[PDB]
Amino acid sequence: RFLKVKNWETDVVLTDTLHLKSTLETGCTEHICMGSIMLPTKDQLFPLAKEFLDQYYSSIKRFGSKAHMDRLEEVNKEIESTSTYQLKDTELIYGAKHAWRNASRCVGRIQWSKLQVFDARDCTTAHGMFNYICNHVKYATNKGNLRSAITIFPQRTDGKHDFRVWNSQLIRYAGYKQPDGSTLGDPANVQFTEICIQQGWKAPRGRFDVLPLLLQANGNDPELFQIPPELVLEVPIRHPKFDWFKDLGLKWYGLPAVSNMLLEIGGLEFSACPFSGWYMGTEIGVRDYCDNSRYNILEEVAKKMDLDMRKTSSLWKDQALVEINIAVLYSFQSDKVTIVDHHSATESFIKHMENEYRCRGGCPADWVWIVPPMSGSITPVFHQEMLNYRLTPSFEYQPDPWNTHVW
Amino acid sequence: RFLKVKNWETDVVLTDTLHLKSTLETGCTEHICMGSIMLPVRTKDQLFPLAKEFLDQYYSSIKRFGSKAHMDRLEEVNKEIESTSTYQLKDTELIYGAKHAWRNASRCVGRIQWSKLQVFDARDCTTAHGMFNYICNHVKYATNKGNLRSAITIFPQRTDGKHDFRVWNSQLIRYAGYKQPDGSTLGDPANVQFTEICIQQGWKAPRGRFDVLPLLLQANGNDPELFQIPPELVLEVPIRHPKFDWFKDLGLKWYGLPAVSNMLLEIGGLEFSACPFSGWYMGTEIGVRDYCDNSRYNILEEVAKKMDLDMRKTSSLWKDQALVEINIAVLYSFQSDKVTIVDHHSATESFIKHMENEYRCRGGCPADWVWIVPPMSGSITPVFHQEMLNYRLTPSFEYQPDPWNTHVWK
Ligand code: HEM
Ligand code: HEM
Ligand SMILES: C[C@H](O)[C@H](O)[C@H]1CNc2nc(N)[nH]c(=O)c2N1
Ligand SMILES: C[C@H](O)[C@H](O)[C@H]1CNc2nc(N)[nH]c(=O)c2N1
Ligand SMILES: C=CC/[NH+]=C(/N)NCCC[C@H](N)C(=O)O
Ligand SMILES: C=CC/[NH+]=C(/N)NCCC[C@H](N)C(=O)O
Ligand SMILES: [Zn+2]
Repeated sequence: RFLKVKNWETDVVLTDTLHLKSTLETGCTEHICMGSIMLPTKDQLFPLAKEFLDQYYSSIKRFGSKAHMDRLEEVNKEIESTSTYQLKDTELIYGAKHAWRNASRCVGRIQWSKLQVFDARDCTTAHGMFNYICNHVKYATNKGNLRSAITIFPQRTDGKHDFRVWNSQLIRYAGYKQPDGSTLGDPANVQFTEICIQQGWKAPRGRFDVLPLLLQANGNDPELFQIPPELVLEVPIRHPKFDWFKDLGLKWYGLPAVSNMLLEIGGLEFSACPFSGWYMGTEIGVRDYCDNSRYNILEEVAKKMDLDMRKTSSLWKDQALVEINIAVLYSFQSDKVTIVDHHSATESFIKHMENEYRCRGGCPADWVWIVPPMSGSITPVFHQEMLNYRLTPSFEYQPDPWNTHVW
Repeated sequence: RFLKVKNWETDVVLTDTLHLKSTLETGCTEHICMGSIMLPVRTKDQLFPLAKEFLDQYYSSIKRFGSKAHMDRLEEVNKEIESTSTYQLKDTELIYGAKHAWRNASRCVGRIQWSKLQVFDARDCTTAHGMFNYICNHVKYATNKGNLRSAITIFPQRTDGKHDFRVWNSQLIRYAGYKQPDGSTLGDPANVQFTEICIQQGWKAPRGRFDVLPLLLQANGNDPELFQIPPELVLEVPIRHPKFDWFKDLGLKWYGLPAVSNMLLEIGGLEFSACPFSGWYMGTEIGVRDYCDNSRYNILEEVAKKMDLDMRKTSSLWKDQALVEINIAVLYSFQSDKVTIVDHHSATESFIKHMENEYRCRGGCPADWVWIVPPMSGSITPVFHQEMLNYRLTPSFEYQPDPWNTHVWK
């Protein structure tokens, strides 16, 4: 099978054959596309394991070898008597780097292979989980020069001894809903912040309060911990020309670390696998700062810019939005903290994508997510057609822990 | 069957039941999504069900489903197809279909105006000159001295596919593109090929930067012909900035009437290969794509340079900065000349409203997110945060091969 993909800005056409190895569903059918929808056992386990192992050995150029077969049999036997199996270190690294390589919503996959993997499978407690996480945060932050990483905790067994990190990200500001009706801090975390207070945390009720980690180990009740403040690198936001900007009182954290997702390798599930890399400007300046549902800072910034906010046709929101992002990129670069803008990031992804086609025969990509939330059509990925499909190993969403935990 | 669509900025949830009446394919499977792909002679036995389908709709809409009138027509059409292999739509039905083809345009963010559409029955047309007259009347009614009106002119429906009527230009009004030996491209790159066909056909290009192309009309399947739209009929707008008095010196202007002319309109199985339609522009179309697309007028460098911004490193966002101003200029100029135009903020907000309405009244509103969301400031418009369901419903506007790649010259 061959599927064509054209870039209408360079006319370059690529052929996709990788989609043939697609396994899971998309949510779409022949009668309806759901492209813009946020989120649509022993016998089960062995095929998946086999599939994975074949992939691995095929990648190392030992497909069929005795080694291959031995492992193939070893795993089989193991699943036969234990109802599961453990991944050799090498396969875990591959498994992880590849779940990334397949993240159809990640624009920065050009860096997929350069990933630091921390095997946290020997962990057994929340305190243990806390030591690991602290080590991960430190390695990755690296004094401003970020490095990609992921710490993987014990894999699921019976689902009743699940390891979970209740935060959505290792680092995020608390959200407090006032009687006033408004919301202080990050609206997006209002619920979680509540659960922290409810568990004991003592909220400083500030605008940018670094939430506490709520770690759950072996299925037991989650415990709270405070990331060592000296480990949380933050950048104060200032404009390269608006000296009044700094008076906005804006700051953000430099380490983006998604922690609420689930990593699947060879049929195995890792309900706790925090991973970090680095930010693309717009993430903070466009979505976090300007989304109506977040810090919603357009009004202010505009006012302080003295623009005709009387009529929408003045594009005051557009003018402000560009300035707010200049500031973000400016700040980070000035404090020498890693960060990439939407122009570089997207250009990169195009090269990567081009490489992925020649080397792998494709690159699953979710356009709705790859294209930045600003200046869309002036980034090359806008004019780039993309095919979306799911490949394992993979990163998946999973129910919020509080909505499923048997206390 | 019920499908839920959520808006993550308001938490509003809508239920789609209209997708159930979806007919055609999307290009998507359960295994692969092609949402971001540009574009993934009927028999007589195929025709009737379609006609029946259509007629049932039409009548169900006027609250006359099953009536005698309903049945007679159903029988009348069946009989006609039986003896002629096709069938003429009654005036009332043609209007219904056109309005609904637009109503179903999943890629249209301006569908809130779907019902307010002027239909021009050009089915009695028979020659290129004839089409020329018709198109002039359409341009004039539509422009309306600057206060634009939606309209569509419908020419003879296809029959044997050898007597097709076609409008070769993609939009009734468009600037010519000329490729120079230099390697560069003068005017609109997007039209280079079509411009050539025009010159090759007899047109005498002024070889300027904003030359209004000539119409190339094909009637009854005969070779296309040339015509110049009456200048006094082509309303144009010179672009200038509300604060940059050096802007005007950029030498930019654009036509006020956006009028697509290369699509095909399907009503009750019948195919209309020539059905030019026009409405009005959303700023970003000109301001972002036509001016700033790399493969278009590519004016970012200039606007940036004259704005004197740091173009050394991308992280200074000079492009983002220049673009906004350029869009400011387009909206400004158009408002100054009292030429209808809408900004991406107003248009998208309206669409959300129209979309919600459509769910309550119709039970869905097929929409292509990849196309609805503006090419700039994407997330600060409501539609970005809006989930959408894409599916095809007829009547409809479809794409069709370029006529120069299919015509059997005489
Ligand atoms: C090197 C720096 C990286 C950059 C610049 C980058 C950039 C992005 C961006 C812009 C998003 C969308 C974020 C959002 O809108 O919420 C994203 C999502 C994603 N990235 Fe990357 N990424 C990087 C590293 C990583 C790493 C290290 C992994 C995996 C090991 C990865 C996995 C993902 C996943 C799972 C998603 C989708 C999350 C979701 O569905 O919400 N990324 N990335
Ligand atoms: C009232 C003014 C209107 C506005 C502001 C509006 C706006 C839009 C915009 C912004 C696009 C995308 C353009 C592009 O990116 O190339 C579009 C596409 C579309 N609109 Fe509208 N529209 C209007 C009137 C109409 C009318 C009157 C019809 C039909 C009678 C219609 C049918 C469609 C169709 C068929 C498409 C997709 C065309 C394609 O696939 O290339 N629109 N509209
Ligand atoms: C409704 C729509 O799916 C939603 O707004 C999506 C669109 N694209 C996105 N793209 C990225 N990168 N991140 C997001 O959170 C979203 N939100
Ligand atoms: C490749 C991708 O499908 C293509 O660039 C699409 C995206 N969205 C669009 N949206 C609109 N309105 N118009 C376009 O031409 C496009 N181009
Ligand atoms: C964990 C590394 C992924 N890299 C990222 N740049 N972002 C992940 C999501 C971050 C989220 N969009 C935010 O603004 O906080
Ligand atoms: C014909 C009416 C459709 N309404 C529109 N606003 N646009 C149609 C496409 C015009 C195209 N985007 C352009 O810039 O030339
Ligand atoms: Zn799809």
